[PDB]
Amino acid sequence: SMENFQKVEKIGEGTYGVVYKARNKLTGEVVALKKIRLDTETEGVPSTAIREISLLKELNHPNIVKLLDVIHTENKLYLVFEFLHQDLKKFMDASALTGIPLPLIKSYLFQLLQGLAFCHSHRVLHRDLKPQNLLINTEGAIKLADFGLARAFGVPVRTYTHEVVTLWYRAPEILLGCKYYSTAVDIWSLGCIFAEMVTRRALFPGDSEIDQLFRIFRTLGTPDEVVWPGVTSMPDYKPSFPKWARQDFSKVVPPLDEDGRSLLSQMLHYDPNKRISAKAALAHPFFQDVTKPVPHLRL
Amino acid sequence: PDYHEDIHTYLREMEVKCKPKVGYMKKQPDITNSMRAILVDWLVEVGEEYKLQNETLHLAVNYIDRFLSSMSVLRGKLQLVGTAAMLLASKFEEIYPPEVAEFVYITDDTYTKKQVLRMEHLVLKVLTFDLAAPTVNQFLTQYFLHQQPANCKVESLAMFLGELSLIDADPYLKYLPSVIAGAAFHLALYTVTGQSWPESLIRKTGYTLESLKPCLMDLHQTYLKAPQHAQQSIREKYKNSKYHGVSLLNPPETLNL
Ligand SMILES: CNc1nc(C)c(-c2nc(Nc3cccc(N4CCCNCC4)c3)ncc2C#N)s1
Repeated sequence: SMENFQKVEKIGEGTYGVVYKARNKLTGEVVALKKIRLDTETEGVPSTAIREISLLKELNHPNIVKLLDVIHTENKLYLVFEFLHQDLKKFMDASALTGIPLPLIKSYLFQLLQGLAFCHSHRVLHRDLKPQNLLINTEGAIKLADFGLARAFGVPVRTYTHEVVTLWYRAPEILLGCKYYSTAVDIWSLGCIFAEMVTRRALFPGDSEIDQLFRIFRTLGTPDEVVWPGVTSMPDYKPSFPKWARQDFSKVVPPLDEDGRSLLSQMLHYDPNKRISAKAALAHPFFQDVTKPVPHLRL
Repeated sequence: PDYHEDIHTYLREMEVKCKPKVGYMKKQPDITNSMRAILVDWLVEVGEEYKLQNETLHLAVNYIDRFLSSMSVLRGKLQLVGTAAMLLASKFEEIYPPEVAEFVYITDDTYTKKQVLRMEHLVLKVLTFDLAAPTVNQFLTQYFLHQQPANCKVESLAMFLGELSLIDADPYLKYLPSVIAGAAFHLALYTVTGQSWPESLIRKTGYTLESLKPCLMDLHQTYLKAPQHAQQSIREKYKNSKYHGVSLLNPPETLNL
């Protein structure tokens, strides 16, 4: 019942619907409410809502935002989530001066990988990992949020929706129009986010699909049949692509040390088959001294 | 590849939590196995007409049986349940789900758009929004990876057989999706190549030929009688070159089990 919730303030807008911070008047719990209007919907309940709800009810993990309840009032659908204090994007902006302490970056990446590994182990692709969809609390946790673009996949995969992942974090195999994409696309996104936590600027801020590709090519080198077998046969590959040399990773993210650069390069492998899985990444030497410190800033 | 084992294990767990009640049809006062068989056969047609995934068909049927497992329905409302289920399945599984108006259209104007949307909400409430159910199809595609080498006729024939099981609540409500997929894969493999349930699937699934035998015995009979079954939409569908015309193959007279 909505009667037990007192609204506090509007937070923003999700991939679909509007989000409010609210307070359970009886338990005191602070929640986030996602309102989906069913009136104005001549198509019934939106597929994005149907997927987000069904998939999220299955995904109970400390690094995945918890769906607490689903409330059907008159012509409205309310999703009740646990409340988190901030998203990663705004936290990185707030850290413009001091930068983000390595232990926190390490901890955040480790947690994101755990959360993602759980998703993939439960046949769910997120398909929209970006700082704005990663939420942090005051105790040092970070969690995957907004499963509006997610979907349950099969083994092996089928062709799914092509228009997925926010451009900046979109994997090359999607950009090149591969008939099949899988768990690797989410890993690519996390790699981009890893680099962004270190520099506090986006790794590949493209303005279009071709700009996005070329930005990727100029950093990691233009892929050939050796580094990525089958690449020249991909639907949107063109022989006219400029052929850029691959540059040292020490230059892609200069502050990163040996271990970090190692992990990043495996997360950004061109060949989705060679790209590291979230599960395998958990055991990378980069995390040997990982802890879970609180954010160095007041949220 | 890295999560194939994790995922199989998870589906094995979920398929149990998502099983309809095996004996629900007896408790439905005004509907029968036959009426259900007519409904599913029609959904097969809807699937073909709109070029929907087989997964979508399998999901819709799971939604229907779960719905009927806890809700009494008069015969005149059965198709409405089926229509809403197919709409939900489409939304969940399809890249381009047909629009509501098209689902209203295929019911030959038996129901209104308002009825279809209200039922969709009721189905969601009854299933408590738990739509990500394991299907015979999902297990089949996993099993297909154990071919040496891969054979299209085997794969298409397995899907054909798995789909046949959707039509007849008796006896197929009593078997799990992973088990029906097992029988289907073996029966198709044996029919086309003479090979059997490979040892690598025994390791993966824990099922042996003996374990699969009861379901296999049933499926084999359904296969032999398919040309005489009252519902034919599936055979017609699998006449198509898209599925390598596998429904034109002769079932084996014996299985030697
Ligand atoms: C991006 N879509 C989202 N949907 C929900 C329900 C979100 C959510 N948000 C919070 N709290 C919170 C605190 C500070 C900022 C924000 N943002 C909204 C505006 C910009 N987009 C990024 C996040 C949200 N707590 C829990 C959830 C959940 N689930 S975020």
